[PDB]
Amino acid sequence: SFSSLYKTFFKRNAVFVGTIFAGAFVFQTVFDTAITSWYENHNKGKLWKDVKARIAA
Amino acid sequence: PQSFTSIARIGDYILKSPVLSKLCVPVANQFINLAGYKKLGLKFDDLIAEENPIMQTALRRLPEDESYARAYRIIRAHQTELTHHLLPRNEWIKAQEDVPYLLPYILEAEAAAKEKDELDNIEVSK
Amino acid sequence: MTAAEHGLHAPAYAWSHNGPFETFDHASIRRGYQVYREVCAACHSLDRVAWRTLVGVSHTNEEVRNMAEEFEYDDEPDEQGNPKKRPGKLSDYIPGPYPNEQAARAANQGALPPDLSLIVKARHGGCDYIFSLLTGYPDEPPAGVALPPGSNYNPYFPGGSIAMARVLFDDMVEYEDGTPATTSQMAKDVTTFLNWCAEPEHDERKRLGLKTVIILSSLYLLSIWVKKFKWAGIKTRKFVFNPPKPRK
Amino acid sequence: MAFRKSNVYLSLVNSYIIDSPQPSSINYWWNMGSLLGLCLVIQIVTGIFMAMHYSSNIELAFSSVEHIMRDVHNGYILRYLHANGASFFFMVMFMHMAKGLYYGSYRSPRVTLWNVGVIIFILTIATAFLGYCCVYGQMSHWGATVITNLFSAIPFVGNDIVSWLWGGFSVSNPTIQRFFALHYLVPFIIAAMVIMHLMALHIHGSSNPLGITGNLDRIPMHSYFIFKDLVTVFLFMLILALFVFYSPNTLGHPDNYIPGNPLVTPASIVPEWYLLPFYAILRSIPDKLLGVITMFAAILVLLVLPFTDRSVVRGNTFKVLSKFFFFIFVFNFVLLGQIGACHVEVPYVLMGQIATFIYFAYFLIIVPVISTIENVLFYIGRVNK
Amino acid sequence: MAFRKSNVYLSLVNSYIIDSPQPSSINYWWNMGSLLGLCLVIQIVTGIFMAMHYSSNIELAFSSVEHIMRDVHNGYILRYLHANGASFFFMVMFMHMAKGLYYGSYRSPRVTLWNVGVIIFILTIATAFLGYCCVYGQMSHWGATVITNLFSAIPFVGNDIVSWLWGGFSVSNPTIQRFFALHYLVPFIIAAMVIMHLMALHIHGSSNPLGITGNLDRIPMHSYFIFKDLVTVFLFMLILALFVFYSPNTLGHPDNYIPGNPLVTPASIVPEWYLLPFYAILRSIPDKLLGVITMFAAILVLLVLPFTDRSVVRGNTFKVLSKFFFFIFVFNFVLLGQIGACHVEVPYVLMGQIATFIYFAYFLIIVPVISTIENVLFYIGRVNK
Amino acid sequence: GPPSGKTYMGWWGHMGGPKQKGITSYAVSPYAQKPLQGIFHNAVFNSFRRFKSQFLYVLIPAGIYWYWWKNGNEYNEFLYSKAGREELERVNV
Amino acid sequence: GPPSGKTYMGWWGHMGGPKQKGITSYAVSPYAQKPLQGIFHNAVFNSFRRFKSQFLYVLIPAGIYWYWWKNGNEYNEFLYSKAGREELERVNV
Ligand code: HEM
Ligand code: HEM
Ligand code: HEM
Ligand code: HEM
Ligand SMILES: COc1c(O)c(C)c(C/C=C(\C)CC/C=C(\C)CC/C=C(\C)CC/C=C(/C)CC/C=C(\C)CCC=C(C)C)c(O)c1OC
Repeated sequence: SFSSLYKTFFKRNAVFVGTIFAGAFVFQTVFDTAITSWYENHNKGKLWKDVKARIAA
Repeated sequence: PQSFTSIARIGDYILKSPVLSKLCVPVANQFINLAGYKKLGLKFDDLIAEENPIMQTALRRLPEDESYARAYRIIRAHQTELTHHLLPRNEWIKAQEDVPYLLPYILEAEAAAKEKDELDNIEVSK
Repeated sequence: MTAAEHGLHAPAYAWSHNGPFETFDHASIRRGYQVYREVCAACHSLDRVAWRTLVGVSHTNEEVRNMAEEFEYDDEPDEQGNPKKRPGKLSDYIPGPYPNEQAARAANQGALPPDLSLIVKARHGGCDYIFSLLTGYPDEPPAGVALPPGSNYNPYFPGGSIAMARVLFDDMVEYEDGTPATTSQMAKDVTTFLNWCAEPEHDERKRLGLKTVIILSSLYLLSIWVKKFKWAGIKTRKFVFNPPKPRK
Repeated sequence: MAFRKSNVYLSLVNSYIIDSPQPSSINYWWNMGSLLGLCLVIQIVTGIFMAMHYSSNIELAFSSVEHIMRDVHNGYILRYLHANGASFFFMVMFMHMAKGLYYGSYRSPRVTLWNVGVIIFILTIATAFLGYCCVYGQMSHWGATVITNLFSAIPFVGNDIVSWLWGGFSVSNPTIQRFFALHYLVPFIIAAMVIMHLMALHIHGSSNPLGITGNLDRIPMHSYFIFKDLVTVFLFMLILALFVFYSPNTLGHPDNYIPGNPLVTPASIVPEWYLLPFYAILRSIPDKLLGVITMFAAILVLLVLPFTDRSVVRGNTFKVLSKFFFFIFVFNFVLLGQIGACHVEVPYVLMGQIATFIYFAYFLIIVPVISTIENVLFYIGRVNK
Repeated sequence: MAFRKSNVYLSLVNSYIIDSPQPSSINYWWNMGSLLGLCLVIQIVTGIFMAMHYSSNIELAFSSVEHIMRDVHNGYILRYLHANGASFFFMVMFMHMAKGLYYGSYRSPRVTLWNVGVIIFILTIATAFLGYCCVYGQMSHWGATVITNLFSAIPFVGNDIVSWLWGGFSVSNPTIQRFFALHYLVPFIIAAMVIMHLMALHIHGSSNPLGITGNLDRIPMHSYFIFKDLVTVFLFMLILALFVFYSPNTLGHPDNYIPGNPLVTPASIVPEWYLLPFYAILRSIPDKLLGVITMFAAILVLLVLPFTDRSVVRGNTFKVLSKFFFFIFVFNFVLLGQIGACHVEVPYVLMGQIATFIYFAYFLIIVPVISTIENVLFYIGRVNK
Repeated sequence: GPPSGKTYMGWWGHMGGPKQKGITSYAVSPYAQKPLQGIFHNAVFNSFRRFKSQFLYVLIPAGIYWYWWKNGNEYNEFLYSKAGREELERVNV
Repeated sequence: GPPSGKTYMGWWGHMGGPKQKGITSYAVSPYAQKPLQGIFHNAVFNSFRRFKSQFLYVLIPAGIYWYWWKNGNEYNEFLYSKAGREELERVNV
């Protein structure tokens, strides 16, 4: 639905910068957590997180 | 930097001798063909650099039509190289029409410049 | 440039921690330190790592202390100026067993024992090279080769003469369970440990590198697109010549 | 009149950045040079942030670097970035010079630019050597001793000048303190020289890759070329990240990570990758004075490349023999570096000596004779009678 | 056309040293500005040759100063010249300021110049404090502690920023290391700002002492004013020699020569003489945030001087009341400094408060009302009806 | 500013190049152009033709020096392989 | 070159000052006259005239602040001189 509504949403430069900054914030957060999750579960038995659980008895 | 007086002398000496001409004309033709500038749309009367003041005097002597045509060819070459393509095989500069139009306007001024640089250091004579 | 003076070129072992997306197998650093402390003992130094960085990487919180109170560090004097020894704390380095330098050259029967804290980052190749040195000793000295007394042979050391023997035998560590009596195991543990101690920043470095490479790849492709975009206003302009009227 | 051309502090930036009529046919190498400058500035910034946490003694210099690489929040990134940014700086420096040689930029209009550039080159080599001495590793100390003893070749004043610059009979506290202070100072002089390079450049603009006059059409820097520099620097940043994270120790050697010890020397003493060509020619000619003079000769030859080439047609896009010889020259350079890195043995000495001969000959004699052949062939082929 | 005005590297120097039509009626104050420039350059040079032999660790910073004092051949001259040239530089900069304020150079056509200059002023104050910390004597440590803690007056989050700038919870290796590195960095930024200062100056010449148009006649730069600079710089050299040889420890205070000891502090801790004026107003008003803001407010109230001096007649060469008030203000300034130096007791709190009041009052309200009275008197005197 | 020397390039409006007439440059504007008009045909075909047209100029030098380096290396390790008394001493010494 | 903003001072020849006619200047060259003319007479006489002209502008402020400084010093001295139990307390607060 790329009608004139998005052009009017992009017309104001200040709201453009506000939106780009908010997107940067949310992107930073979600991208960082996703990358950490992928890096972590990719190594079962390697990282300290589960090693300390295993040594726990 | 190297004057065209020496180049013209060497060229006339090579061309006058018949056996050396038969030896060097075919290699010259094949060289200028592989040179890679006929296709993209350049006459050799433009490739010569334009920093020496003698070149400025040479261009200032050109008639209007040749200067305009040279401008068109050089800008078109700029654009075509920017595109990374080559021109279509219809406007490739044909071999028989690579006429020298600018060489005399270099030599005519080069002779004057040489004799100017010489005549200052004249002697009292006898 | 003979082969004897240069030593065997290092092989291409299939490491466990190698690879662009792999961390350490530091379920074994926990025992690599154990075997290192057992067998290296009072020979090599390792005097560049602080007991506040083996916590949360190989040891949980309190074991590091529970061995730190087994050393001495010679801290500030009392009211009478007599220097005092107190048990170690959590922010103090491991003591190199040989006091300053001289006992080292008095006990090794030879040259200085090189510092292990950065050794495997400071040799050609190196990730495998330490493994090759540790396992490369032939069980019988080579025949028909001169060798000075005391030093033992090496087909991997450049020059083929090492001042240290091969104390890497079997059934002499016994970490916690059934695993030792395989000298390859102790060699693997110690090399992983030393590769960690050369840079206690492997995991974080790899993660940050992955993040940066993803961000940069995306940014680079976007830049390609934008260059194709706003440069397209001139990469397609067309010129048409007209012969000007010949009048002057 | 627009404010972009009224305020002087901004009029300058306009004339050099916002609006400057670059030529239309520019290829990626000019952006390569701009990327080079930006590499310089990021190197300077991270160097300052490095030095804020660096000691300067000789018993407490290695400890400082291990401290900055291991025991400071987000530190090792700084140290690897400085090192590999320097290495990439030398890569791009050599690339910029090679472009200059190839496309006819060194010719008459910008001889001053060429001179300032080669001055920047020798300055940069000095800076890199100074910094490489600042670490005081194992081989770095030997390199410092060798270079500070190079000047002993000069007759009469051979022991006084070294005793002055070296500040002592042996490498000790004054030597390293002096080296570090100079290593800090001289990059700012490089920045001043960069400003001079820009001023000498803008007087006549850049050159066409075709070797043709660029006074016909032009397009401004910003909104056209700023994006090109942006894309090429994104490529550089990603490759530098690949090095600084995935494989850190590939553009160097694993000997700097060794405490300084003036008792033993490594099996092979080698400079960093960007000096091997200027090290092979030292083992080439076995006269001390000859080597010391021939290094600066290898630079002065770059100085004297102008008014040596005498083809009336600029550039080497349209001269097959000339460009083929240029390629054999660049492979000569890489072979020279490689033959330097390998040891001095029976075939290698002949290899290196022949390499030096053909290298200096290409600069001196190959270029003029080939140029004259090219000019005469062009003159005779297109003319008939 | 003359080679002096053709080559770019020399066409630049021509328009700034060889051909710059200064006004006819120059007096010694602009020669004094040239003196200031030369003081800066000698400070930079001797600083380089100082850091050539200076360590950086906290435990080996004082020992480094004694080492530069004696154990280096002809070195005490370097250290004393550095310190006393810095103090003389600050005095001459203050006199440059007072000149500028008196003669009305801050009139509108040079507001950019004046703003850039006051930026150099604040930068230079920062540099002086940084170096004085670099010494790390006894009271310099407390001065660093207080001035770092100054930022804790920031509302809400104030402890995090000070702990960040202060390298931890104690004055230790990162503190002095960063302070010294920044001190060694900043004067080059000063050099950049002063080349901007020259750029901004050249747009519209220099003001007449008469406060009137100087476009009528001017005399060439070189061979006339170069010697007016030479005489004053020779005076500077001789007075600096007098203060560096016969009377070394007068301008500074004899307290720096103590090892750092964060356990005992003397009851008499004062800044060096050129920071007393602001220290007085800081200790004057009885608040933390008020003082912290009012220092930079003194700088800002300096800033506000243009578009406030509403005299249609430039300068204070023909206004008896205005020049009398300027003299009361400069004597105010020196009184402020001296009372800051003296201890605070019963008869001094009121003295200092009144001093600050008249100071800021002169900046804000004294100039406009007095100027308006002068203008209206000038109109009324020479008009009939 | 003081007058400066003669220069072959100026600023906008006084480029100083030869005066031209009859040239008529066009444009299309970047928004209504669909940037990647040719993105696979142009890529593959132009890349391969350009690689073909400038192939020898790097093959010949690289091959020459690779052959040279291989010969040098093979002779070097032939020297230090059961030949240090008969072949080494006749050239090295 | 790139044109810049308007400036209130040109260079030689186009200096920008008001045009004038009839003004005549002179000179006698440095070598044809004694460098030190007046040296003492002008020194003493002009020095005293100048010092007389502006004496009060520096005399008055200095006197005022000297009077303040003297009064402050004397009161401070009196404060801590056998008066710390009968005058210091009643004014310190
Ligand atoms: C700090 C290092 C340097 C910087 C920052 C620098 C900067 C620049 C810049 C900005 C350009 C314009 C386009 C480009 O970016 O390439 C340029 C061009 C050029 N530089 Fe440099 N340069 C440096 C080093 C050198 C050196 C060492 C030389 C030569 C020895 C040199 C010679 C040239 C030449 C010949 C051009 C030609 C441009 C043309 O022909 O179109 N530069 N440089
Ligand atoms: C001007 C600011 C700079 C500072 C403060 C600085 C500081 C430093 C420091 C502290 C080191 C490491 C010291 C050591 O290892 O003991 C270093 C290394 C180095 N610097 Fe710089 N540097 C600066 C600029 C530059 C520049 C401009 C270059 C080159 C373009 C450069 C090239 C190097 C190199 C090659 C090393 C390698 C040695 C090592 O890896 O540490 N530096 N620098
Ligand atoms: C390193 C610092 C500085 C340098 C090198 C410098 C240099 C100069 C120079 C060369 C001049 C020309 C006349 C003269 O020499 O005095 C000048 C004039 C001037 N400077 Fe500075 N200056 C510096 C700092 C400042 C500061 C901090 C200010 C003001 C906040 C300032 C304000 C002025 C003014 C107002 C003039 C006016 C000249 C006129 O009106 O006749 N300067 N300066
Ligand atoms: C105009 C700018 C500068 C000023 C006003 C300045 C001022 C000072 C002052 C007041 C000190 C204290 C020294 C003392 O207590 O005796 C000092 C110390 C020092 N400055 Fe600077 N400085 C300046 C620029 C520089 C530069 C550019 C360098 C180095 C290149 C430098 C290096 C030093 C060093 C090494 C010390 C050591 C402390 C000492 O030994 O006492 N300074 N500076
Ligand atoms: C031992 O084995 C070797 C080896 O054989 C070789 C060749 C090299 C290669 C080394 C070199 C080629 C050395 C080159 C280094 C230099 C030439 C640097 C020499 C030092 C300087 C030139 C100091 C420069 C410092 C300055 C302050 C310059 C002075 C500045 C001036 C005059 C400008 C003044 C400023 C103004 C504004 C006027 C090695 O590194 C090496 O070790 C592995």
